[PDB]
Amino acid sequence: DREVRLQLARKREVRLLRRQTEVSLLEKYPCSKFIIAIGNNAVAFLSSFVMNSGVWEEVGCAKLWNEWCRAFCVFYHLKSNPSVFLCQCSCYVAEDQQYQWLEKVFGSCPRKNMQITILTCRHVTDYKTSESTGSLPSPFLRALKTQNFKDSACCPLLEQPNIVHDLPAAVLSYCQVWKIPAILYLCYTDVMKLDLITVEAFKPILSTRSLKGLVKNIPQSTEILKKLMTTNEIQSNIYT
Amino acid sequence: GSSAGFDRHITIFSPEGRLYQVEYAFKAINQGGLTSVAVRGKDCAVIVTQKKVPDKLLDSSTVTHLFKITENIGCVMTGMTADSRSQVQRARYEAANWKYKYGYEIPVDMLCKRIADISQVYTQNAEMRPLGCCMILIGIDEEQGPQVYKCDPAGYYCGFKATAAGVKQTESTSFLEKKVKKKFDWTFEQTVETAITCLSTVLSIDFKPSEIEVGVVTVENPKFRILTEAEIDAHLVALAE
Amino acid sequence: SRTTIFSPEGRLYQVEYAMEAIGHAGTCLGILANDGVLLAAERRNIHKLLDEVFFSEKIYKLNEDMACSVAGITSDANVLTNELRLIAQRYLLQYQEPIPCEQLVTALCDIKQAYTQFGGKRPFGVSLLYIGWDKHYGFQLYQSDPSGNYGGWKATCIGNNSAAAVSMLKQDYKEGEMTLKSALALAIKVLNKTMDVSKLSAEKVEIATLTRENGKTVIRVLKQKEVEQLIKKHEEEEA
Amino acid sequence: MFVPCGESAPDLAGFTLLMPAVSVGNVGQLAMDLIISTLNMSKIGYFYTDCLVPMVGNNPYATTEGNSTELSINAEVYSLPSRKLVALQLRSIFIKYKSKPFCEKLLSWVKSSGCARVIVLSSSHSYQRNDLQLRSTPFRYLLTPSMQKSVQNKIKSLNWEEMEKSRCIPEFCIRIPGGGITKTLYDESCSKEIQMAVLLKFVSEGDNIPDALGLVEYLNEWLQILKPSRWKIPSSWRLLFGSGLPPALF
Amino acid sequence: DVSLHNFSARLWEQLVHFHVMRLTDSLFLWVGATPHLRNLAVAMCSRYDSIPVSTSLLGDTSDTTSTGLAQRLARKTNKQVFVSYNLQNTDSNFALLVENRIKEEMEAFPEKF
Amino acid sequence: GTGYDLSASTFSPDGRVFQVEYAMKAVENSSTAIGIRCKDGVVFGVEKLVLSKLYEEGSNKRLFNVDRHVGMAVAGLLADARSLADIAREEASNFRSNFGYNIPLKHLADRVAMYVHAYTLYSAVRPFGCSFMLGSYSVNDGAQLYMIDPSGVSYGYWGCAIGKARQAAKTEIEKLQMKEMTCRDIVKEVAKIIYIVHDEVKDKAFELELSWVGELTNGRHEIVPKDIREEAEKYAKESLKE
Amino acid sequence: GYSFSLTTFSPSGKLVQIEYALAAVAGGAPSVGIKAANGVVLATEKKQKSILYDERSVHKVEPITKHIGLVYSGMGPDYRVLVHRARKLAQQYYLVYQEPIPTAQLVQRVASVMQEYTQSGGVRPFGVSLLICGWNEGRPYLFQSDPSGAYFAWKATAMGKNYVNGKTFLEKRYNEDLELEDAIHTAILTLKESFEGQMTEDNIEVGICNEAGFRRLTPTEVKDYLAA
Amino acid sequence: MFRNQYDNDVTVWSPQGRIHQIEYAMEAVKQGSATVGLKSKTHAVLVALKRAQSELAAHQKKILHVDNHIGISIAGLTADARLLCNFMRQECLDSRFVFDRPLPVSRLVSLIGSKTQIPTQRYGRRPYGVGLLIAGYDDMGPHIFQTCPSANYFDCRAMSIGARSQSARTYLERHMSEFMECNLNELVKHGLRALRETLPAEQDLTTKNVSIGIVGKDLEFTIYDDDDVSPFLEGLEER
Amino acid sequence: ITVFSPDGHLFQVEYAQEAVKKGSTAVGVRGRDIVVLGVEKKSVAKLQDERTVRKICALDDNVCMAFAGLTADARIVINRARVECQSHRLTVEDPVTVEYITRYIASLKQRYTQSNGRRPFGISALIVGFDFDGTPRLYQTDPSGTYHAWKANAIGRGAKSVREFLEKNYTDEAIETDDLTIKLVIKALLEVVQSGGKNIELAVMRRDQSLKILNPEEIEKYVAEIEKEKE
Repeated sequence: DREVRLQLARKREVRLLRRQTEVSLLEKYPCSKFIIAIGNNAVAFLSSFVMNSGVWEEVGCAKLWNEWCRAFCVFYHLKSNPSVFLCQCSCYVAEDQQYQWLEKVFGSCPRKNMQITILTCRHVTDYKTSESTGSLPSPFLRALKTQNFKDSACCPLLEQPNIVHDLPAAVLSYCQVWKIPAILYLCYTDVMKLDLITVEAFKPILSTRSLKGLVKNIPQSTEILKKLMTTNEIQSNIYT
Repeated sequence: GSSAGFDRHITIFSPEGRLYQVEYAFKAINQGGLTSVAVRGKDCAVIVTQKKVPDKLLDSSTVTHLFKITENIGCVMTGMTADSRSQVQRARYEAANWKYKYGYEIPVDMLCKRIADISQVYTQNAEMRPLGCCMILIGIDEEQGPQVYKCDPAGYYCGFKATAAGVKQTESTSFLEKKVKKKFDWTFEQTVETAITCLSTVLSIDFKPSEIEVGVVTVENPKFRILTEAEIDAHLVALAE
Repeated sequence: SRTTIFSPEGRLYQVEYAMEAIGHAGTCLGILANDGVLLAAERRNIHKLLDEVFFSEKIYKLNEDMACSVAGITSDANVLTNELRLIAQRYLLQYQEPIPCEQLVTALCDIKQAYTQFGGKRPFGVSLLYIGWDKHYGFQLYQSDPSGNYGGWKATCIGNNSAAAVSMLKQDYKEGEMTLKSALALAIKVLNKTMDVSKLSAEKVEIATLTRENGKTVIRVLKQKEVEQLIKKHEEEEA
Repeated sequence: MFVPCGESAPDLAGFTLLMPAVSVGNVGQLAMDLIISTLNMSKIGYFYTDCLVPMVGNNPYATTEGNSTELSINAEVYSLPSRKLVALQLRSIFIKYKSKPFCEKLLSWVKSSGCARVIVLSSSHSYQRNDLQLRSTPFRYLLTPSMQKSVQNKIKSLNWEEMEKSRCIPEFCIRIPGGGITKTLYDESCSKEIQMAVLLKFVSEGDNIPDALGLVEYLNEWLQILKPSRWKIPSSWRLLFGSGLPPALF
Repeated sequence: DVSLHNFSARLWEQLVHFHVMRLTDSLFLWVGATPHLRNLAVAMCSRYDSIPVSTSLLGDTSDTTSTGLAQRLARKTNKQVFVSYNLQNTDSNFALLVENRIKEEMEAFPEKF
Repeated sequence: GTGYDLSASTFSPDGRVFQVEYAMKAVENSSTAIGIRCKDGVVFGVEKLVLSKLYEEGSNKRLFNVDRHVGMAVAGLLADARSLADIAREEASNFRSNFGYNIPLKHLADRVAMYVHAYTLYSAVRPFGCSFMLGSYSVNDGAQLYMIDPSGVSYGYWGCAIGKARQAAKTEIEKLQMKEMTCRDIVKEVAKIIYIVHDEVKDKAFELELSWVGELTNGRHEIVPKDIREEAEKYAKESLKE
Repeated sequence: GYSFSLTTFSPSGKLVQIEYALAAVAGGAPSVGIKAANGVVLATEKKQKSILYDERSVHKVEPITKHIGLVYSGMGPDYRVLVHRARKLAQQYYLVYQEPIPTAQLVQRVASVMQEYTQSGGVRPFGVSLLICGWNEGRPYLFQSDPSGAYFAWKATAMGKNYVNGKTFLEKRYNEDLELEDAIHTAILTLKESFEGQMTEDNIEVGICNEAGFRRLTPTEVKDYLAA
Repeated sequence: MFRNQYDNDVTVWSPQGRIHQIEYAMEAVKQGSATVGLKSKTHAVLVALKRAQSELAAHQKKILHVDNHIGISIAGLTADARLLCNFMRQECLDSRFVFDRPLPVSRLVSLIGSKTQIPTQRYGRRPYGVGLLIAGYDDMGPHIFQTCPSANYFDCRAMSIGARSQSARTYLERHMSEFMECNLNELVKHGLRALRETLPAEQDLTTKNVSIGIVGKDLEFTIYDDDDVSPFLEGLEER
Repeated sequence: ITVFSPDGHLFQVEYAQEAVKKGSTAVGVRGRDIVVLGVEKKSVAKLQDERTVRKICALDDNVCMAFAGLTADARIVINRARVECQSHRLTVEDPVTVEYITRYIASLKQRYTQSNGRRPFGISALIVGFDFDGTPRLYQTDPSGTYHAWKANAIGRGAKSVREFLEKNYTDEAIETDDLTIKLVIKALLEVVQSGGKNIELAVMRRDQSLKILNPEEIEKYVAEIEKEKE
């Protein structure tokens, strides 16, 4: 009964496993630009563009488990200057484990200097709009800045009635509460699978200061790399 | 569905042993907005109801509440028009079945009994809802003469001599009982005037030949007839004098 | 709604609800004896104006060889005992040999479990004790559960349970070295123990003795002076 | 877990909190947001707890363009120091087995800060009592013994209907199935003897805007919030039931 | 040719009826007091499985009565056996009696299965 | 009426079934359709809101022909409209075959009303989301126009509208006097009303879909000739302008 | 429709549906029956609320195959349905066994119908309680079929309003055996004890049963008994 | 917020007069792969985009053959697609078998709509979640019919449905006049250009991910596989 | 019941698995010329005969089975299996094969777990016996309906622990003769429950014999010598 529930709680809870091989990541090394990539498309765009020049040494991975997705939560740092950090999180973090993930990443001793740039993709249906969802552009994107970000967003902000939940919202709430500059980019795309249109829509972000100097241009190298991950796991027979 | 609530599920009894869906069906009958009366005289049975026509584009002729099930049996309807028409059609089917099987005309008592059985079916099975309408049957019986029977969605079919149904049902019933206690001859003109004046005084409005519709069945002519506006106007003049 | 849905821990529901309903449904008792398996019940309320046209209340006769007592819902108990009689007569029509007790209780528990398995019906929440001599084995007593499986409880009590007293009275005589008189004495003692309100008073409890005399199962119900002396034995027990 | 918006950590000494509850639909939260918008209660802090699923969005009460571009976390608190009025605002669904920690944390917060009276707007199920809800008014109240006797006599003069005291396992313990959080929160407050009152309403799932209006009118009648067109609805009360008509459907 | 040997037997007490359609080897058997085609299963000897392969054509899948009877009859005879057991509950012992009932007829009338 | 608006077999405390009302208001969601019962015959007019140029002219047609004599103008969900059109076709054909002569409009009207009411009765099936105007003219029966509200009412109208602009359309129609004139002018009048009720700001564009049945077309429901439709549209545009 | 059972066991184990049905039965006109030595009577109150109501149309008593007779307290459409079902059962039994249906089996059949209607989904328990009559073997019968399906043999019992007071009155009045022509007097006095006014000839109905069977008698016949 | 209460079933009306389940079905078509349908005065070309994955894993046969003059392409659930294709084949075959006449496309679409309307009305069902682009050639001439997951259908000059089909719709709307007065090769090239604009900038029309079905004045509906699409790909400009 | 979990687990079958886990430990060994079953017992039976609580039964003479979980569904499945065995013996007139009845039970469980109108059986039938040619058998079905042949299986309370212990212990040297198989089964049961004695419900079936419910006196003496061997 209670013991079984306790065993499940451990199974669901996030466990931080170091990649270099109970101290939190930011507690171990401070960061200056921690980039969060949520979802397959976000991490794909990160790998294509940002993780093109530099060592990007693996520092940690927040392995976890949930009924939906067990993928990976590997964290990276440039290793040319460890000041800048990164995170490619593809595994879905459940609601009961998002705050555990936040504790593992930051804990209780933040630096209050990181420009937390969050990369995530949502579905068009989530976008609360006056008109029908079919009229919206397929890959359009939105941004959610915090109080002390002060850096102009490259895209229009979200409308009032629209909201965001789950892990990106968790990190943004943590940043807002502790006064950490940040911005949450929403790439509202009709296709949630790996499609290069979604990353093409993610492109405008590398132009702005957020994640600006990390990419060493080279569109040809990135564009060729984008075609690499276009090949993915075989889909089912549900849709044709 | 699994509607646990007593107020939104017919089958489940209320904690005080009441069927809230039946009460809400009665409230629907009230929501119909109209009122109807029926009086059993010593020579005939009457049914008087108001015909309020929204606007003028609607054809006044089409909108009606006086229906005939069997050529001798009349009816007046109160409640939602769709439910009223459905119950009228079911009563017509029952009358046809009775005529085909038994071979003679369906008595009013038995017709109301059958309709009450159907209402019991509706109010017992959770699948469907009680029909939001009250039907009053009138007709001439070879043994009891004029007969007035009111069937209701609950499944209550007791016969009446003078009865009413609608939004003003309570006041109409009070006035009708007051008239009944006098116990006069109850002639054709007398009973028709009683019904029409009951409706007029409960609604506190003056009646016009086109504002109301009247149907009557009499011993002399067992066939049910809906009085034309000319006869209603003549009766209104009779009340005036 | 979810009348046939497994619980997360495997505790099928509505059958614990049947269990509780049985628990707060009186106190039916039955003890097996070598001379003849015994049964007992709790005649709730005086019921002065009630007429005992039926054989007895909560003690329904199953043909000539078996009798049963119930401690659950009265309507469900009535329906299930009617089905019991129907099945027993069915087997009698099939073969001259009357239905063995085990087979009939198995059939009834199969009906109960089928209700517990196929949706569309609330489980039959009645717990039954069957007495009766059988050509196979001998005198037998079975404890039925409204959720299914029966038992071979030689001594049992449903409703207010309190099986400690019945065990202390049954194992007292080696559980097999008893007599009928000892069976009535122990049954009265345990009923008095369970009957916290005052004590068993004649018409407050109804018992039936099922013994085979001269090769014939006599199902005799004790009442009036028969129960009057039983509580007199309770007075004897008090001393 | 109160985190000030700035750095002054404004003290809530001698204040009255206005918390909503996760009731049938969103009656309590809707009413709380409605009164917040009407009274123009400025944000003062951020109650960051680990009990609600995180969510973010722009300022629900946009008003000015500058105020429109803000951030609204799952748990934020606004206050109006003019009337010594503070008000928490719940806008999130709860995580499993986390509501009671919220109760304890907020009870400690109110006890330490000095917020005297906590008003808990909520709503219970429509059927509620044994047909008594259909016969009597939906509105009720449930005030802890620690509530100031002045407020108690004010309520008595208002001639309201007290909680039905629904029968529960021992025998008549107040049960509020619709609110859920309301029962445990009330018990925690009673243990802490913190002045608070639960203002609920027997309603059912669906559109609950009229229920919110009724509840805010109840609160106005008690504490004269506005004036015992009327309430300025938030800009958040938009696109709350649909996302446009698909042209092909019709 | 198809010999339509229709017969009835007072199985237990209820006068359960029977139907036969010989065809050539695809025997068809129906069982039930009431004239209803509730269930139906076809079974015939299979060279790939010791138990003749059978599938519940139509009716409740949680019956495993028509299919079992079809398998046993297909093992007894050769080729297909379209069993259509249509008893409501009949517990399970009664089904054994019917299996006995049909068995006796096959001995009495081997041609009129 | 929260809690009582999820099933068509549940009565609200007030005493109304909310599913039927939601069906009527979903009918309101669609564009307005107008029918007129003049002395000569019955004239229909529907604001066929064009969605995209890709759809070929005539697609998503709203004016169905149940039979040679009986037509139909619909609103609300078009799928339910087509299903009801098929049902009415079947009923009319059945009567024409069994009895041998064309169905009186009243019989079709009350039969389809009974069918839709039956659908509204039960919790499993949902009420039809479409309201239609069964209109027809016969040399003996006369010009008849019946609207079938999803509730199941069969009311004979001299003129009525159904859709988003139903109220304004009804006001304009009652300003018009629909008695003792040829349909030749009724087509122009109904086009005029459709033009007034149309909202260009909200509805980007629309197509005039006019059909009529009467002595001019020998009691047959046929789409108005292109020339007459063009003349009516020109008159409506001239009236709307200034 | 709604095949899944709607009467569901409560966590504690009580069937609230049957309890509400019993409450509805209690909220009904008193109906008292006596199992006297020479017959069984079923005097019930056919209360005309207004002069408009005509008792000559509807009756609260209904004989079954002569010997049997029934009354009710609550609802009444349910009573009519149950009367129809019981009459159909009596016809089937008589035509298939070539003998009138004995009382106990009719009670069992109606109780089984009640149990099915409270057990099967898609339907509600009948909100009525039936008092059987009968002259089986030449003795009275006073089985009281509760809405659940529990029928108990009685000698003096009321079921409608103030049924507890009526039961106490019968206990303090009813003789061990009594006799016909006095059971009606006792029942009328019980109704008086549990009436809201005065009784006319047609304000109450008597279901006296004898060798012939359960007879409704006539308003004039009962009126004679009221004067005595 | 409120729509969550009125979208669980298909038989519930929202307070906004909407049935969200039909909207979700209408989005199920978008969940499928993109397809393009356009016609000329003499031909009806049906161009479909096969999933750009390893065709070894699954041969995505979007374009299906219904009759000698009717063929359809799948956008959405495969089970509903198969059921609808089988139904259409039954009706066409029955027409040609009994009346010995080709079934008109419009009649077939009307039957499809009538069949697909029933699930929307009935409880416990769901609308057929697939969008068909019916390219047929009856007596009247070429016909491209759009069948939405709702029973509503549209007679369309040029259409494209599926994922990211808005670009194809824009292209088709920009060149309707050319489509009307084009021959076989030019019309096929126009459809292929629409599909390419559906595809991202980097991806191009390969033989692996393109399938086309053409029905014409004297041409039966023929599905051209990867090897048979190269002739149209050749001569088509990359830009 | 008919819905899958996000990971692809039917809830009803997992709940039935939990119910089985709460059941007694049905332990069997596939010995040559001898098949031994063993089920943990809750003792008790202070006023109840052991006849009615016999978890190990005999489906005909050449098959005997034990279960772990709820006993009502176990009783009904046992009744159905024995009825099928008798029907086969009647019509086909051959001894029913262990494979045949095991597949029948597995199919029944599959049928009951598929339809949503009925819940799955909350037991796991461990079936043993000898075929026509005398080959020892050992099978174990599941609520899902997956029948699997085993060398020496153990399912019930702490199924995994007893299973791995027996796998470590099970060897052809331990399967030789029949006393050794009895020792193996008793050792597994004692590993499950330390009390032993009455809790050890032991049943043995030989090649050409019927199911013999080994007497408690025989069970305890084997336990004593097993203890002696350990010392």
